[PDB]
Amino acid sequence: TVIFTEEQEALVVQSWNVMKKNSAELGLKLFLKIFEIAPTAKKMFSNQKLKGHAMSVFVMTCKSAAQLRKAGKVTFGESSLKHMGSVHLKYGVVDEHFEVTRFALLETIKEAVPEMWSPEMKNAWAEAFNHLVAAIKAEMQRLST
Ligand code: HEM
Repeated sequence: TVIFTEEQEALVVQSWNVMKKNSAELGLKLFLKIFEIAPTAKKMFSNQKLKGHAMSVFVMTCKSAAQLRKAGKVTFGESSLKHMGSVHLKYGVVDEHFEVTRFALLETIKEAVPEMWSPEMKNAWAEAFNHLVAAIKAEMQRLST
């Protein structure tokens, strides 16, 4: 497991509560940053699907932070992990795409809540994001065999 503190969860929960006021705009900013860095990713999404996908990234990472605090591990149901993993595989999503998305997510948060930004805030989001991404792949691995 990992030790993910009440303070770390509160950073994620509290910044998301502030950013939620502008969730549609923030979702667009996230994808604008992703597509600025790696425009080739735009082809995967050839917009209401972009809106839903950005919201999934934010809300699913938030829920991963809550599960890390509560359980030391990500506890998403297997059908949800299996869906994300199969869809990502189908579309050719590889590690670099997750890495660019993480980078863009953290930049987006930093600009959305400059008054809360700090190394601790960055690391709390990043840890929750990384554990969700790893959890999808561990579920896809349980099914590769
Ligand atoms: C932790 C990070 C991510 C989470 C939580 C996440 C979540 C999701 C979910 C819930 C879906 C299903 C949408 C549906 O069934 O309609 C989905 C689909 C998809 N994801 Fe992700 N995703 C992540 C990362 C990525 C990344 C890094 C890429 C590529 C840069 C990507 C590209 C796609 C595409 C192309 C689809 C299918 C089209 C769409 O639903 O818009 N995803 N993702």
